[PDB]
Amino acid sequence: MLQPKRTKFRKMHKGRNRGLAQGTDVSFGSFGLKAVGRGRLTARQIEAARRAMTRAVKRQGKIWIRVFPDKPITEKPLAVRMGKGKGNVEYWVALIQPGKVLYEMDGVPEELAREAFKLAAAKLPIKTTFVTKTVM
Amino acid sequence: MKVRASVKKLCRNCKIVKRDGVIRVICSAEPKHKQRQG
Amino acid sequence: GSTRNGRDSEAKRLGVKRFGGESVLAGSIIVRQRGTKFHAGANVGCGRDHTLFAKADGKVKFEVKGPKNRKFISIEAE
RNA sequence: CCGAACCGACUAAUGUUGAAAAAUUAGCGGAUGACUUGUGGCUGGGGGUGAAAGGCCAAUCAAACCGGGAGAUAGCUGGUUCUCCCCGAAAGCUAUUUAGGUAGCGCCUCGUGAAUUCAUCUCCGGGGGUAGAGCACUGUUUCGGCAAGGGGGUCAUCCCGACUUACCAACCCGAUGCAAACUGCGAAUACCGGAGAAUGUUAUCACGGGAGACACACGGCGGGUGCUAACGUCCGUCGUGAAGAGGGAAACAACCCAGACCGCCAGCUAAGGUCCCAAAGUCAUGGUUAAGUGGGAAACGAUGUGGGAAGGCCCAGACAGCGUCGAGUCGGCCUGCGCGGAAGAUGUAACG
RNA sequence: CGGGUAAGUUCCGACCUGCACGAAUGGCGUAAUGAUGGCCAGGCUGUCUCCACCCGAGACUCAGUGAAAUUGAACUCGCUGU
RNA sequence: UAACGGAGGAGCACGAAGGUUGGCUAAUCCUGGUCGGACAUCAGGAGGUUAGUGCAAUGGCAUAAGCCAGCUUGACUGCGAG
RNA sequence: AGGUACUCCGGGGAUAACAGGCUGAUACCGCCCAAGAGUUCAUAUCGACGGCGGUGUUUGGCACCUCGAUGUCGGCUCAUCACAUCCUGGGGCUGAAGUAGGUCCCAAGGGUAUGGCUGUUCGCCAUUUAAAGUGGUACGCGAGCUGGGUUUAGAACGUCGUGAGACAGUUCGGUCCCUAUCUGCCGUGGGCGCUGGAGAACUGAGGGGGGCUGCUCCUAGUACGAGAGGACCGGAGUGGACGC
Ligand SMILES: [K+]
Ligand SMILES: [K+]
Ligand SMILES: [K+]
Ligand SMILES: [K+]
Ligand SMILES: [K+]
Ligand SMILES: [K+]
Ligand SMILES: [K+]
Ligand SMILES: [K+]
Ligand SMILES: [K+]
Ligand SMILES: [K+]
Ligand SMILES: [K+]
Ligand SMILES: [K+]
Ligand SMILES: [K+]
Ligand SMILES: [K+]
Ligand SMILES: [K+]
Ligand SMILES: [K+]
Ligand SMILES: [K+]
Ligand SMILES: [K+]
Ligand SMILES: [K+]
Ligand SMILES: [K+]
Ligand SMILES: [K+]
Ligand SMILES: [K+]
Ligand SMILES: [K+]
Ligand SMILES: [K+]
Ligand SMILES: [K+]
Ligand SMILES: [K+]
Ligand SMILES: [K+]
Ligand SMILES: [K+]
Ligand SMILES: [K+]
Ligand SMILES: [K+]
Ligand SMILES: [K+]
Ligand SMILES: [K+]
Ligand SMILES: [K+]
Ligand SMILES: [K+]
Ligand SMILES: [K+]
Ligand SMILES: [K+]
Ligand SMILES: [Mg+2]
Ligand SMILES: [Mg+2]
Ligand SMILES: [Mg+2]
Ligand SMILES: [Mg+2]
Ligand SMILES: [Mg+2]
Ligand SMILES: [Mg+2]
Ligand SMILES: [Mg+2]
Ligand SMILES: [Mg+2]
Ligand SMILES: [Mg+2]
Ligand SMILES: [Mg+2]
Ligand SMILES: [Mg+2]
Ligand SMILES: [Mg+2]
Ligand SMILES: [Mg+2]
Ligand SMILES: [Mg+2]
Ligand SMILES: [Mg+2]
Ligand SMILES: [Mg+2]
Ligand SMILES: [Mg+2]
Ligand SMILES: [Mg+2]
Ligand SMILES: [Mg+2]
Ligand SMILES: [Mg+2]
Ligand SMILES: [Mg+2]
Ligand SMILES: [Mg+2]
Ligand SMILES: [Mg+2]
Ligand SMILES: [Mg+2]
Ligand SMILES: [Mg+2]
Ligand SMILES: [Mg+2]
Ligand SMILES: [Mg+2]
Ligand SMILES: [Mg+2]
Ligand SMILES: [Mg+2]
Ligand SMILES: [Mg+2]
Ligand SMILES: [Mg+2]
Ligand SMILES: [Mg+2]
Ligand SMILES: [Mg+2]
Ligand SMILES: [Mg+2]
Ligand SMILES: [Mg+2]
Ligand SMILES: [Mg+2]
Ligand SMILES: [Mg+2]
Ligand SMILES: [Mg+2]
Ligand SMILES: [Mg+2]
Ligand SMILES: [Mg+2]
Ligand SMILES: [Mg+2]
Ligand SMILES: [Mg+2]
Ligand SMILES: [Mg+2]
Ligand SMILES: [Mg+2]
Ligand SMILES: [Mg+2]
Ligand SMILES: [Mg+2]
Ligand SMILES: [Mg+2]
Ligand SMILES: [Mg+2]
Ligand SMILES: [Mg+2]
Ligand SMILES: [Mg+2]
Ligand SMILES: [Mg+2]
Ligand SMILES: [Mg+2]
Ligand SMILES: [Mg+2]
Ligand SMILES: [Mg+2]
Ligand SMILES: [Mg+2]
Ligand SMILES: [Mg+2]
Ligand SMILES: [Mg+2]
Ligand SMILES: [Mg+2]
Ligand SMILES: [Mg+2]
Ligand SMILES: [Mg+2]
Ligand SMILES: [Mg+2]
Ligand SMILES: [Mg+2]
Ligand SMILES: [Mg+2]
Ligand SMILES: [Mg+2]
Ligand SMILES: [Mg+2]
Ligand SMILES: [Mg+2]
Ligand SMILES: [Mg+2]
Ligand SMILES: [Mg+2]
Ligand SMILES: [Mg+2]
Ligand SMILES: [Mg+2]
Ligand SMILES: [Mg+2]
Ligand SMILES: [Zn+2]
Repeated sequence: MLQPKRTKFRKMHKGRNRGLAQGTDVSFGSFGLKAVGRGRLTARQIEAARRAMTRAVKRQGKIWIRVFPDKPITEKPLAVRMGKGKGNVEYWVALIQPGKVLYEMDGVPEELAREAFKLAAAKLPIKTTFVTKTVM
Repeated sequence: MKVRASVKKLCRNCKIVKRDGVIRVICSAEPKHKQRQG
Repeated sequence: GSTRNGRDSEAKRLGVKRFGGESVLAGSIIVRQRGTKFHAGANVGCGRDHTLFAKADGKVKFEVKGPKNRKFISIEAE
């Protein structure tokens, strides 16, 4: 479960999630799993998809995770009223915009990369698509 | 019969067929593979 | 529970009071600032809290000058 | 001690606009005693009396009743009576033993006075650090390279050290992201100032008479909070309701169209509509859908069906069927409309 | 834990881990007494299984007398929605 | 420009830590050097403010507002266009 | 500086407790992916790490309705609907030999315990049953009954407090009103209509009631099975509960 080792501040404004992604090319491997939709990826989701990916290729090749969950999310406990300060940090997310390459793979055939990425996408709350490296 | 939202070919002998507006999987080899979408 | 925050200070109404081209009388405050984001040019003084004020009547003029590309405010006699 | 009179009042039913403002009926306790009863007397209201329940003191008791101070006070609730004409708010800021009160200011009205005073647009002069972007800085982040060093070991071991890494690797170099409290960049708008025309019943400013108001609501946009929950909550800004009728959205303050001086059995339009209820096209032309989809919903599933650009194989005979057979075949991509996924309580009931 | 019951969050007897008993704002016992609180049994039964019939007083009809609370105005239906 | 929104501080200090004149320039690391070590003082180099600021944070600061020294009391009184 | 449950007045649904509403985090019920378990075998049956919905049933959030009053928990009486089905009916798959099960689909016609304890709802226990369903209806039902519990005034214990007093701690005691106008519902008449009047017998648009099930025997100790055991389908009899 990824999570910043330390941060300047404990809590963060909700913010919004507009725009298209930066980092839309396969930059490290040969195959990538790219986001088509918009949303949040929790650290548990990122890790559940990593495990499914890694078991499918029998821990061969190499896998990059291009996203990191650096945004803390707070929640108010059950049976607590409104007010009395911001809630407690409960988990961490990465904000995803369309076009974001989420994972990359190398050192395996394309057919196996497609199958491994399919099993991973089934763990994620956002629609995705399989991409390959381009020369330009 | 398996009643699922996701019905698929489970072996090379499974066949997809649509009967009266319902997607079904019928298999000549394995009765366990019979499915209907629902 | 309760919060350990909840404090703030009153707003200080800093900023530019007379913009470029405005005609001012001597003594008029042109900008209030913490430290010298703007520097005093011709016919402008710098107060003890770094307020820039007109030392003559005329028109406000902003310009970037010098080796550090610093911003200066001067008064053009009109 | 048992049990009538007499004195009580434990249980039940009735009664509850009663026969009764505490009873009746059937049962119940005491019944020679700290008993019960007649007549008369005494104790007086912060006072009496009390085998003590704040009990009782004339159907009244945590301070009786009557009269007076007296029209106590009531920042609270209610109510406030004839007509027409003109204008027309606010539900904010600051302070408050203040928060549903009040005061000054803002906003309304009436009056007087004074400047091309004010607004819109165009052009000119300005500051900016938001959106976006970026990663030198502050932090955070992944991969590779280099590697001080560190650790784990093989010897050596007095001091040395010699090697080796499951190794960890900072620094630096290259590549990838992230930030409300990061910025070597940086808009649109908004705002301040100047100039110019046209338009506007001075729309601006000052002073003076009179206020009301200081519970706001929903909708759009930018946000904090909450669960990017709430017809939730807290700001900014615009609109409407409030204080605004008419037409539309079946019905529906706050949405869409639009601002009702009065009369008309005239005409043109807006939003929204034109088969019948119900005013107006059963209009014209070309397509799509077969689900009553239209007229409720997701991940995901599928030879539904329309369109498009490529590709593989194929009369040197493909694909399916069983060497035969003789004309197409296969599966990706993108895209339009549909299908499953789809269970709720009075009655169809998710096109009025 | 034991007893009682086919079955017992109550009851009785114990144990002591007394949240938070305890010695005249008394401790522990106690015959007798109590319209006092809890539990068990015999008798008894319309309490109940499960109600039936009957006798009276009302209710109902006729004659006489004759109230009440309440009440913006009513030509005062169901459903589903708003 | 609000919230029982997110984070930190103050209720002082200083007759010099104030005035002025003259002068000066940081952190960190590397190399060599008695005791001396990761880190003392010395020398050179790299570096270029990554330091400093009486105390939070922000905006500033090299002409320094940072560091050192001499002389000093302008930490003056009355006023004040704007 | 405190207490008031001995209490009192003026106000507020500007503001809480009940029920409604909005919401759906939580809860419950579906589904998607398939790590694995299952000798082998992901999918008979379970389904880790994660993903997507539905309901409005839980615990909550909000404070929109009611503070010139919308009576509470449980029991009793009487119900009515939904279906996510407890029984009975129909079916697919099974790691289904049979008997008996597991799981999923269809199905709401009818049916769906009595007792001991406790105020209980619940729960545990005893003994039944084909079964002893899950929810909605102001957590259905007090102008229908009860009043054991909660929640006035009396009293006591433990505990807290100097004290008055206090405690979703405990303990004993403690007033439940209403003659029905309207809607609704169960019954029962009067009026007029239906086209001359009258006495009868009808047709049947439409509406309502009813719809449960055990055990034994035969088939047959047959099919099935190594045995143990033991059927489908079909037929006969006799009961329980309910109704006339
Ligand atoms: K006497
Ligand atoms: K007294
Ligand atoms: K009297
Ligand atoms: K008195
Ligand atoms: K005021
Ligand atoms: K005025
Ligand atoms: K003009
Ligand atoms: K401008
Ligand atoms: K950076
Ligand atoms: K707004
Ligand atoms: K208006
Ligand atoms: K339809
Ligand atoms: K005493
Ligand atoms: K004694
Ligand atoms: K007694
Ligand atoms: K006794
Ligand atoms: K000095
Ligand atoms: K000096
Ligand atoms: K008091
Ligand atoms: K009391
Ligand atoms: K939901
Ligand atoms: K919902
Ligand atoms: K589902
Ligand atoms: K109320
Ligand atoms: K029910
Ligand atoms: K069944
Ligand atoms: K079955
Ligand atoms: K049924
Ligand atoms: K009981
Ligand atoms: K219980
Ligand atoms: K209720
Ligand atoms: K009652
Ligand atoms: K009740
Ligand atoms: K009622
Ligand atoms: K009525
Ligand atoms: K029927
Ligand atoms: Mg933003
Ligand atoms: Mg400030
Ligand atoms: Mg007495
Ligand atoms: Mg008597
Ligand atoms: Mg006696
Ligand atoms: Mg006696
Ligand atoms: Mg007196
Ligand atoms: Mg008392
Ligand atoms: Mg009296
Ligand atoms: Mg008094
Ligand atoms: Mg007086
Ligand atoms: Mg008076
Ligand atoms: Mg007007
Ligand atoms: Mg004060
Ligand atoms: Mg008030
Ligand atoms: Mg940005
Ligand atoms: Mg202008
Ligand atoms: Mg106020
Ligand atoms: Mg206000
Ligand atoms: Mg407001
Ligand atoms: Mg908004
Ligand atoms: Mg908001
Ligand atoms: Mg609101
Ligand atoms: Mg909202
Ligand atoms: Mg008003
Ligand atoms: Mg209107
Ligand atoms: Mg209208
Ligand atoms: Mg209308
Ligand atoms: Mg016309
Ligand atoms: Mg018409
Ligand atoms: Mg539809
Ligand atoms: Mg669909
Ligand atoms: Mg229905
Ligand atoms: Mg026991
Ligand atoms: Mg027992
Ligand atoms: Mg005992
Ligand atoms: Mg004691
Ligand atoms: Mg004691
Ligand atoms: Mg003693
Ligand atoms: Mg004592
Ligand atoms: Mg004592
Ligand atoms: Mg005693
Ligand atoms: Mg006695
Ligand atoms: Mg009569
Ligand atoms: Mg404001
Ligand atoms: Mg404000
Ligand atoms: Mg100097
Ligand atoms: Mg100095
Ligand atoms: Mg008491
Ligand atoms: Mg009162
Ligand atoms: Mg509520
Ligand atoms: Mg609720
Ligand atoms: Mg309210
Ligand atoms: Mg509100
Ligand atoms: Mg209500
Ligand atoms: Mg009323
Ligand atoms: Mg009522
Ligand atoms: Mg069903
Ligand atoms: Mg039916
Ligand atoms: Mg039938
Ligand atoms: Mg008994
Ligand atoms: Mg009992
Ligand atoms: Mg109820
Ligand atoms: Mg119920
Ligand atoms: Mg009732
Ligand atoms: Mg009654
Ligand atoms: Mg009681
Ligand atoms: Mg009593
Ligand atoms: Mg009653
Ligand atoms: Mg008749
Ligand atoms: Mg029927
Ligand atoms: Zn198959």
